[PDB]
Amino acid sequence: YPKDKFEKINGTWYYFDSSGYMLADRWRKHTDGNWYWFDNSGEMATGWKKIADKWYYFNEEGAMKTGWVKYKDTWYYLDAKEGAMVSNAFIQSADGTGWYYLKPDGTLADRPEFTVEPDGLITVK
Amino acid sequence: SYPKDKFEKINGTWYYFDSSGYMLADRWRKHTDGNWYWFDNSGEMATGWKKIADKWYYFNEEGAMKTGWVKYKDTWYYLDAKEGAMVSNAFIQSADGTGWYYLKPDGTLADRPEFTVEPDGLITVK
Ligand SMILES: C[C@@H]1COc2c(N3CCN(C)CC3)c(F)cc3c(=O)c(C(=O)O)cn1c23
Repeated sequence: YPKDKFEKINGTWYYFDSSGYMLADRWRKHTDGNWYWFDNSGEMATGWKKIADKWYYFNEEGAMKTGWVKYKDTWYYLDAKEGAMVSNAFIQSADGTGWYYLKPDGTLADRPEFTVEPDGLITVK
Repeated sequence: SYPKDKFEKINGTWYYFDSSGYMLADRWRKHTDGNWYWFDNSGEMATGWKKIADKWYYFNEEGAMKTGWVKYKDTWYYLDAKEGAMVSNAFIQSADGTGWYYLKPDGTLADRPEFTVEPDGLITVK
């Protein structure tokens, strides 16, 4: 029935490339510049979804988010470029004044603690 | 016979002429030795530290660009693993994932990096 467009079936959204085949386990750069993903059943991704070992975050419209994003009073940072969540890493502040540290589980360290070894190796908790 | 396919040492500095005899100038070159080289506007081969297109690089006495950690004048620096460009004002992971190393804006390693943490969690490194 559908073709080359988002299609809502039984309360769920799917996408049918310009040939009548619904995308399953497939990313797609929509005509709106946003990125969408469809799981094995063709369903449009919504919310935090893990795809190929990398975590992503889609809003309620199914559009992938990038950059800082708040999720239940806690921040995360999805690669401004690729969208994949960053973890155990330092992200430079917007005004290049400093850095924010993302714990190994994606969450922002509101209060990161450092300890410097004699050679300068920085360990964070 | 004009020079072709070789590094030519002309009274003083080093140069390189490709197979058609062109003198490489203001451009890189990946030699048959797996090394990258760079030449002046005058085609002189690069030695030591060179700033090329707003990025720093380090070549050995022989012109070969270096990558990774290099100690220069008793202080450590970190050249990109592939790119080779000198990293600065950034944190590099140690080879064993244990922690990190901070490279100052001037490229040098930080012995005693000083930390400051804002209320929201913003980190400042002196
Ligand atoms: C595709 C590549 C790879 O290598 C290059 C380089 N560099 C090669 C050396 N590395 C360390 C930095 C990139 C460059 F600076 C400019 C050009 C460049 O200008 C060019 C071109 O065709 O015009 C082609 N090449 C170029």
